[PDB]
Amino acid sequence: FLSLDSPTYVLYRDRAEWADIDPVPQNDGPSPVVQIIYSEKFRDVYDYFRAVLQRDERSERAFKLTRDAIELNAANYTVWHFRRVLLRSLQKDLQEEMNYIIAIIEEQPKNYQVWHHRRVLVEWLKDPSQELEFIADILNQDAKNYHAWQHRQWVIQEFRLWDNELQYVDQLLKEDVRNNSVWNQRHFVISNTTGYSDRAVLEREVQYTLEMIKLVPHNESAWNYLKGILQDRGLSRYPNLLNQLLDLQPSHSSPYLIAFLVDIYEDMLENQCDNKEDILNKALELCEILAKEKDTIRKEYWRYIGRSLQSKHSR
Amino acid sequence: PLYSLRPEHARERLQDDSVETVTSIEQAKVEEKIQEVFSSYKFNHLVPRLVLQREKHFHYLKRGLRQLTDAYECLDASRPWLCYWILHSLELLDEPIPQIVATDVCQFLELCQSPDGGFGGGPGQYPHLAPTYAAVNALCIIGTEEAYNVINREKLLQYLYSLKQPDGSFLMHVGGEVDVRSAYCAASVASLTNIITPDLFEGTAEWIARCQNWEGGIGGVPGMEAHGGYTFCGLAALVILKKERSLNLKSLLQWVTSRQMRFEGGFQGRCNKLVDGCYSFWQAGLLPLLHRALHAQGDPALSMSHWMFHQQALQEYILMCCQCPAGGLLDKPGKSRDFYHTCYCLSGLSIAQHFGSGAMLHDVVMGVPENVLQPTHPVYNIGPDKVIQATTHFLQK
Ligand SMILES: CCCCN(CCC1CCCCC1)Cc1ccc(C(=O)N[C@@H](CCSC)C(=O)O)c(-c2ccccc2C)c1
Ligand SMILES: CC(C)CCCC(C)CCCC(C)C[C@@H](O)P(=O)(O)O
Ligand SMILES: [Zn+2]
Repeated sequence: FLSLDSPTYVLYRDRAEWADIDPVPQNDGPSPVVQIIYSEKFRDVYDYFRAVLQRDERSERAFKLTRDAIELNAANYTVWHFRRVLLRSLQKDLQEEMNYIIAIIEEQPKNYQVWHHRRVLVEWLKDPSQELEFIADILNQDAKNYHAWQHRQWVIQEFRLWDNELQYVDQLLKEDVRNNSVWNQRHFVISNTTGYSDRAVLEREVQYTLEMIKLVPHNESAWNYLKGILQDRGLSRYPNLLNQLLDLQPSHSSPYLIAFLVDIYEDMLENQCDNKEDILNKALELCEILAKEKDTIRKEYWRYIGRSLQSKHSR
Repeated sequence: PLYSLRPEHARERLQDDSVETVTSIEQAKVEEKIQEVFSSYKFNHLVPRLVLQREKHFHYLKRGLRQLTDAYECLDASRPWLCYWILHSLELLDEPIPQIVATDVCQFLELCQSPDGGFGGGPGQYPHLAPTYAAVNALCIIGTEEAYNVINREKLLQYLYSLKQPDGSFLMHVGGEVDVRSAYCAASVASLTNIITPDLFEGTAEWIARCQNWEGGIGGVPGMEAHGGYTFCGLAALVILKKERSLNLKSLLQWVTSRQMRFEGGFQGRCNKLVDGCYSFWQAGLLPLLHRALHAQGDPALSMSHWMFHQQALQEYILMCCQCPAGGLLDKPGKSRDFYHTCYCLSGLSIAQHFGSGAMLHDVVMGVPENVLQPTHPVYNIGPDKVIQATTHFLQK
């Protein structure tokens, strides 16, 4: 019934309910390597875990024993394995479990096994009701926990739960427009619901994107998303895009723009356009500013867009 | 002077557009501590600590390799990695590994290896492609009739076939998860121990592609944000699978490149996220691959001197912001050193120092001439020679 942190906690050898079994010292061989000096409490638990695992004992006591083997190292997939087992056999209450895993995850969110263990439970109960809210709370401590988002994408696909996600995305968007993860979330909720082929849809987004662009000129997300949802069809397909981006040179310049243009001019040089000679330099020019001025660190790269574009546009 | 130090380099600072969101703030704080480091030369700056603690990281590695405090209790189930980082890191730094440990290491890994293929976090744990990778990718650094024999290539294959899924991607461990990370391990391993059947990764290339999102990079699993670690996995797996071109290489390059910080000099695993040493390999590890990609594809433009990233500004970061006084390397200034970083933080230096696209070669060793590490294979992150040896071995079977 105890805990590993309660003062009244006792090792297992010093226990009754655990005296009818012998511990299994981890054999690290005669001459150990990368060996750990496990604390008394820790080393003890596992010596006992093994003994169980090794005896495939599907006991109610082994179960509790796991919780502890998990606290000592919730990253131990083996212990997690033998746990689901005990859940299977002892036929444990799974909500009783959900409550436990919500805890743990809340505690060690940057973990793998603790998440995947929540997915397993969920697909078992076939009930994701709790999910969207949970994940959300996790995301409210770390608006960027990979796992959290991933777990969320799954929970949304497997259970067709879109309806109120695009709102969510918009919400967190206010909170921190720079959140690249959220931006990826958007293009998940759209490409999978309405898609961007829709004239109104692609229209709507691009507009808005640009909005966030003007509001915060250096938000490298807004830009990657603008180039993101318009790159497949090619940019040469949307002429107006080249003019609007020009009304930003003043109080809105940003190397995030300098490049978009170049990018644009690239797609243009790939679609027989008028002035197949006026752009080819109007851009090779813009590659200079980048490598030598605005975005020098990426000089090596730019000094390749330059070469590439020349290498295939001359004589 | 050093690029990172240069005066006008303080133009590449953060412009938050007079706006503020957690991302802004955090990036802000980092830029502070990172600046403080560079500026920290105003009083004396003759022979800068632009040194690489060869001997200092060595104690950390030499010792940590034989015993680790109760602190490492969290790696309890990933012990073979703790071997892999160290053995590698040494090779990078270049310290011959004592032929007596050689056995012990092997004798150890032989104890994790499940009777049902693959290896385990430690003695008596279920097989799992991460340690299994670590272990095998480790045994190969040792490259001895002893290491090579440790691996039960027969069973390894069966294990692999078990994690094998329909859509192509493999599970991580039995009943575990799935993400590029998985495929890379399978590939990395199978190829080395040359155990690939024409029906193993059937579809896998196809899947690793469904991973490349709208950002040109790759994500854990389809639909997930672009991430450098997974990306390396995805690409590398495909360089093995000989499918590079299956992706949108141009949409990819564009991204990686944007992953370098226009200030610090290192990389960020994801757009709008703090910089981080280990990614110096995860991200910058990509270009040496993307190179083999294009060149193969038949592209002129490709340089003949460097990789497509600021190699200097990277070393200029790994050196001034990632080394520990005590020893070992780390994430960003003021962060508990650990054998992981100590590994990938260096692998990320070898990358930035060496170039070998074609029969030609040209290094760029920043700091003192005593900072040149041994080469590191772009796809396995192990002796570019221990790799050739490894394969040129199992093949005879
Ligand atoms: C802000 C979040 C940081 C995530 N980060 C973990 C940092 C670790 C580094 C090592 C000392 C303790 C802190 C990176 C990371 C991501 C995924 C994995 C990863 O692959 N995930 C598995 C690794 C299983 S090894 C059996 C997991 O169970 O968590 C790993 C990794 C890699 C090798 C060994 C141990 C670990 C944690 C590290
Ligand atoms: C195992 C590999 C070959 C590569 C792993 C690369 C990584 C550093 C993976 C990063 C995992 C992610 C998505 C981040 C998590 O730590 P979190 O969701 O807490 O942000
Ligand atoms: Zn890191």
